[PDB]
Amino acid sequence: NAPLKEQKVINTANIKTNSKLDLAEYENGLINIATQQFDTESHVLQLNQYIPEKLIDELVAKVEAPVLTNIIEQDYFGKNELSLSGVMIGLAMSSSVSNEEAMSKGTEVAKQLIEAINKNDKYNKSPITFAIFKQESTSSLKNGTYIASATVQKNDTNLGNWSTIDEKSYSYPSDEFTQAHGEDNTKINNFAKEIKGFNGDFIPVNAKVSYKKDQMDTLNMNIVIKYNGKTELMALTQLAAQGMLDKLPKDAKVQLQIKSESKIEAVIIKEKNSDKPFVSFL
Amino acid sequence: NAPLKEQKVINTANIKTNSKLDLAEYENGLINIATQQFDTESHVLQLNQYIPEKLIDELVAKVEAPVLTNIIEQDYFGKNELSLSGVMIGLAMSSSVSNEEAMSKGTEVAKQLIEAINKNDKYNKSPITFAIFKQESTSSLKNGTYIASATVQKNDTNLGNWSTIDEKSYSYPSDEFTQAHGEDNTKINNFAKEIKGFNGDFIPVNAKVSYKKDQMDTLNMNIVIKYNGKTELMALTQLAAQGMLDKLPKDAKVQLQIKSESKIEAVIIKEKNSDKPFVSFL
Repeated sequence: NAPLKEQKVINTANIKTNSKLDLAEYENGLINIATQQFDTESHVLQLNQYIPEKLIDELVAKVEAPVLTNIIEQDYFGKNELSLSGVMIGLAMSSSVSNEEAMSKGTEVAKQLIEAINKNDKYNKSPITFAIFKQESTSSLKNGTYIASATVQKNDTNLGNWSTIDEKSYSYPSDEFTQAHGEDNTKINNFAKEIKGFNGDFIPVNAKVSYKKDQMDTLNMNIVIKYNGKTELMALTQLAAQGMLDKLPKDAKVQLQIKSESKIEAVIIKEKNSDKPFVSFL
Repeated sequence: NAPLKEQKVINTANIKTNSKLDLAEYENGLINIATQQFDTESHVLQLNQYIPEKLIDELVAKVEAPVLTNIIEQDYFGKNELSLSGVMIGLAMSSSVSNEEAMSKGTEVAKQLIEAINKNDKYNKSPITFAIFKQESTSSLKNGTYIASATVQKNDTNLGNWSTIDEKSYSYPSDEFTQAHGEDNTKINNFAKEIKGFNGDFIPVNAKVSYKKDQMDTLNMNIVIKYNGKTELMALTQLAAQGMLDKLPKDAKVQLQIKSESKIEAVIIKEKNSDKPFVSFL
């Protein structure tokens, strides 16, 4: 008999709201926020130590018309000898609500958790950081993402301001991006040179490129071309798909929308770590 | 209006059977099987082109006591000009059944899909490969995994033998492993040297190491030590956790069970691509 997974996810609220779990993003994004807040280097990570299961059930699974769809708890222990340093809580917010309604629900939910985490006598009054995971819906190609964090100070109970997720973003091409991340800019330039094959004619590529902890996180590219049927557009999606694998960091989320005549005609997606990109047509 | 995700996952059968989705593994594992079967290099990947949604609903969501919990369809197009080369179908099998009951259900389900995929006139009679994703349950630390594949030949309908997933496995330490993967063996040796810090005394590490397409896939390690309380075991989990990050490939699943006195006392897990490992105690 081996110790059990102490962090379980509910699927009910996701069904009711047609929201993707996106577990990888929901877990990992929260780990990233932790490393922002302190030098996580040393700490040992444990899951779900202080919030009662019945309470999570209460707040997630027993609501007829839910907005909150999950709660995950990440507890970090560091040092005179290993004890608790901070708690991170990922609150999953449904695809149907706005970012503001997500924040509103966020405040409500967090007050209740602060209250409960403090009644647990094992808890050493460490800072608590709530982060909002804004979910995308089951028919959307985009992944859910973290949109705000708020923290409670050590030995306190009042929740801080909702704060932006540390993320620097860039436009491509831009002088700013080029000086900030030359070698990556060169990679995208190389990418663009691959699709040029679709008779040597240059094809302008536009992009938003965001970074978390200085490495490329997500790369959203757009191209606008003239529609010559599906056959042509297929050949182009293969040239582009391959070029994402050959030229772009595998640990980044890459998206390419192919537009024409005020329409998105195809989208290529290589998710955070995906062995191979997939194509969807309009 | 952007094209939609055409591959949606059901959560109902997973609820009923207390089974983890493990979406990353379920998708990516199937991509890996594809690359085994052909030089996927060129091909363009599209999702869910031939199986009707209503049929998936029928086979997954309408069964009172399900064994099959999802069906995903991956369609590969390659070349005189881009058309279909092969279909890959991942069948999700519940945590409660045995591998044999999974295969049994597998055969049943596949016959029905072969029948349906052939009625779709757009389908060019390409080979179809069914693979079984054997799910772990919601309270298990292990990830679901692919356990068998069976293929239907081009222009045919009869299902082939269930076949092992191409995966070479090794024991550590062993002479075999050392000659097959020296540099990786050195990495594990380095890992072991890190936990030696827990006063310079050697600690034997045992492992199973599996590979898919020649790179380390999963690394299951065991150590058996003497129990000196939780405080000591914590310090050791931090030394080990850090050592997984410092010394072991991030694109591998790493697990370390710490045993003592015929008991698994703690388990450290760094999932396929995890920013940081987590610890569970008995």
